[PDB]
Amino acid sequence: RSRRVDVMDVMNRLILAMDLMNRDDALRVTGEVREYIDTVKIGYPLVLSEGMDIIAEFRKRFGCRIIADFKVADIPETNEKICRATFKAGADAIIVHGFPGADSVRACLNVAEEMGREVFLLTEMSHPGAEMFIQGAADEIARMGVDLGVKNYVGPSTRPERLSRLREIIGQDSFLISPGETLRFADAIIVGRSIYLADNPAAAAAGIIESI
Amino acid sequence: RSRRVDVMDVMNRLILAMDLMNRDDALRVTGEVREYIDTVKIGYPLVLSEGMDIIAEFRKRFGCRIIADFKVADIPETNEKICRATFKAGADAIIVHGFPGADSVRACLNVAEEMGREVFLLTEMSHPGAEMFIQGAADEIARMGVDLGVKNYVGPSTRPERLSRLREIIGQDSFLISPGETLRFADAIIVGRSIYLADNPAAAAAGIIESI
Repeated sequence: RSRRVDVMDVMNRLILAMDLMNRDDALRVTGEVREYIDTVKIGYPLVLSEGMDIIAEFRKRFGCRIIADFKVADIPETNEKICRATFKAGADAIIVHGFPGADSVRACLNVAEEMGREVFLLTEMSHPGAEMFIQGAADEIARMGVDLGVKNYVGPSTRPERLSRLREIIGQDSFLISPGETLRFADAIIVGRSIYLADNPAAAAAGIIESI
Repeated sequence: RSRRVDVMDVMNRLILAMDLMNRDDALRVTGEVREYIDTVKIGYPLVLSEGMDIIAEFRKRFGCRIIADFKVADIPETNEKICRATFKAGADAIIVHGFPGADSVRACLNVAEEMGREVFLLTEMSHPGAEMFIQGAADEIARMGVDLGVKNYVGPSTRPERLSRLREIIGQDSFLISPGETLRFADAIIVGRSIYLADNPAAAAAGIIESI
């Protein structure tokens, strides 16, 4: 897929899921692979353990974009506050669940529009438990996002036919990232453990990129 | 929209954004779609890589109009020199930023008037970062252009309501081009990747035109 001008440009189409919970380790390993990526996804284990100031620290030390994987899933008023605090801390984007409904998603979109940031809608998950309720709601959640003008989506990380289906629903221009061919549908892939748990993180990242 | 006599006539209302950086590839692909367009937009990657002589080469080999997308954004005296060098190299028009203010725009208008060429004012951009400062200044930049007699404008490439708003500010006769319905407000559309990265550039261009 060619890059679209109106959505984020992710270097090498590779997003590092920096899931380590210790600040020293997270910054050290990210430093080891800084030449391979310019976009890093950070979640709650690291931020709750080390403080939200870690977001700005990554942006300054590496010049990277930060996507806050906070899977926002509260009522509208609370979602608004979570997004505002996250963007105030410097996050370029935030990942939000769609199962709590349209008004909960809209609350996040309102803050992102006000602050000049982005919202990613999580349309589906791939852990086994996702089959109970998430899988059956995925197409409807993706359509809800499209209907509200969402332009960034996070999709499944195990089944290709699921990607083409999500791509079909969201259209050819919206931005789609997928954890884990894939780049024929998704605009970027997210890789974590395969890189940060590797004996040689740099080698792991370089291997993945050359393959891309 | 009907054509206005006092502004440029773009064949098929389609401008090719020839963004390839290699002279051979740029000339080859443009040759493949020459029957579909008579106006080509060239930017700095190609010109810096191959030399400004490439502008006259396009005009002679294809008989096309060249719009230099140089997003001129310097002080008045320097803008004057950039425009003069660009027009001396044969460009029919040049694209200029409005954020540096009125005197910077006027400097470009003076050289275009002297040399019988045209200035396009870039009123807004559509990449995500444009939300930080460009989006909030767009209406004021467009009004500044109108106030100085600018007759050619480059607008957003993602939101229709933005086009009608720009069209409202600039009036019904000025020339408006838009990257990427749209032709109800803009006089011509600019297409790049969808054509030059296509497996069959000619097919891509013909498809876009028949749709127009």
